[PDB]
Amino acid sequence: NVKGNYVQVYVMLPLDAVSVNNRFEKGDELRAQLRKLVEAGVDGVMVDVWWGLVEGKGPKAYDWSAYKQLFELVQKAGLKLQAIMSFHQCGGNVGDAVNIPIPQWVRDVGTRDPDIFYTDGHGTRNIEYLTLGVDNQPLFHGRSAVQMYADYMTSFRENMKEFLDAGVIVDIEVGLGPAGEMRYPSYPQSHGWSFPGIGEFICYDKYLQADFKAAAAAVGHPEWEFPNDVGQYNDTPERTQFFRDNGTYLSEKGRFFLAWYSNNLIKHGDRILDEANKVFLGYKVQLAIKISGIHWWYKVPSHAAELTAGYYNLHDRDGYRTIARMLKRHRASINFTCAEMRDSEQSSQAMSAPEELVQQVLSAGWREGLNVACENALPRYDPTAYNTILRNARPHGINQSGPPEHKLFGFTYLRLSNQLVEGQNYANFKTFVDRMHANLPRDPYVDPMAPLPRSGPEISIEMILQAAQPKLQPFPFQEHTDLPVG
Ligand SMILES: C[C@H]1O[C@H](O[C@H]2[C@H](O)[C@@H](O)[C@@H](O[C@H]3[C@H](O)[C@@H](O)[C@H](O)O[C@@H]3CO)O[C@@H]2CO)[C@H](O)[C@@H](O)[C@@H]1N[C@H]1C=C(CO)[C@@H](O)[C@H](O)[C@H]1O
Repeated sequence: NVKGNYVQVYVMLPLDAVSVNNRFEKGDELRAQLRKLVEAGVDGVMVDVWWGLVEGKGPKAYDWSAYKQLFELVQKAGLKLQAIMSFHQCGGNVGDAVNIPIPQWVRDVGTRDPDIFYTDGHGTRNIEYLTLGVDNQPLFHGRSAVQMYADYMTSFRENMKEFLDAGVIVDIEVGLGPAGEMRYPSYPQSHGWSFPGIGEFICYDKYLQADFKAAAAAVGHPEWEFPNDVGQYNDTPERTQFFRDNGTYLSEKGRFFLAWYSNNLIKHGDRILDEANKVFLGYKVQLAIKISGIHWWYKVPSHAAELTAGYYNLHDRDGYRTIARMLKRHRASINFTCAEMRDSEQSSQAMSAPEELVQQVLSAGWREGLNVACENALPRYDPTAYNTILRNARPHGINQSGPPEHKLFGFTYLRLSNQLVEGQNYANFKTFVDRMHANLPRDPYVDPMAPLPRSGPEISIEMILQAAQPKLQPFPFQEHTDLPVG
């Protein structure tokens, strides 16, 4: 009896599932594509629910018409649905086809207060998301950013109640930064960064500067400032005194700054998840966050790119198990990425270890008792990619007589297109879904959700940080799946 081995597979819809004009205009094409996904046994789909589309008119002027039409189509296809609360810009990089900013009336606040945006040491404003520094600042016609997020989720719940009650919507992923990820915009690809640069610390908005000054004063160092030996976006670690081997990241001041920077991200997630949990209390849904997969520089001591993204991860400090501990009271899950990547596929100069990073994040989640899901980072259609995902989905392989010791709660494939559902690409994908399901048919009843309970007691940052050390080895992962595509 191998049923406990089944891993659900979701497919991300196109970024244009709803048009840039907040109209549902590609229903027939989507219906035809969904027939191919149903033919393949897919459990469900996932979609960005764009803040800039729905609350684009003005404050509280929510227009759910297009999303309700999409959700009805998905329901009528017999598929489940994962919904992302997408509080960020879609696109805006060179060559991006689908471009959806956050609401214009929100951005208008930035004309008199440009510090609503994450800002780098050059002064450059990132306009994709509101700084965590304004989470609780009532700058937006009397509302704070957290209040806008809570109010959007409340309207979503009210409008989409029928889909919740029908068991269509099964997961709410709460966007927490650029690209919906709980991170800083430290690698701005169309604006001065190229892979595999170390990135930069994006903490120069006036709200975050004042927060650092207060934190530094509370520990008797009012004179401390952000590190000034950190180089720039496209440096490598040895170009800098901060990130080099034996560099100033190790110093008392460096540790204080890196803790402050990464803790603020953790506090940002905790406060927004608390509000999301209040909204969805009693509904049979999973709440999730998305952690970005910063695999470059993972092999060097400073983990420089993780540091600048906000993940304070070192040989002897688990910067993901802290995040996981924060999620525990919410019963929130981690949605990770890079599940398709092998280390051998990465360039040598990137000092990149996606396999080890995946193992670390999955192991951290599992040690805190969380559900963990994953995505692929980059487009892949080939058997090797599917077999790498399969390894990560069941790291110990098939248990012949019950549930395995560890397994992903789900996998979401990025992303549906016409190219996926034809030819050899489609053949490879269908076989992948079979293998993820342990060669069983689709189970519409799998992984039922209890009504969401209220978050447990708020725990302090000090309590969260107990998870950082000692750093533990990951659980053992097989080198290759025992159930390959063939
Ligand atoms: C930002 C991004 O940087 C790196 O990705 C590289 C690829 O390694 C490189 O091969 C090339 O990718 C192209 C790909 O090969 C091709 O098949 C596809 O059709 O087009 C791709 C784009 O040109 O270029 C990219 C970009 O330099 C890393 O290897 C990626 O892991 C990395 N992704 C980031 C970004 C985000 C968004 O916040 C996270 O979701 C993700 O986890 C993170 O790793």
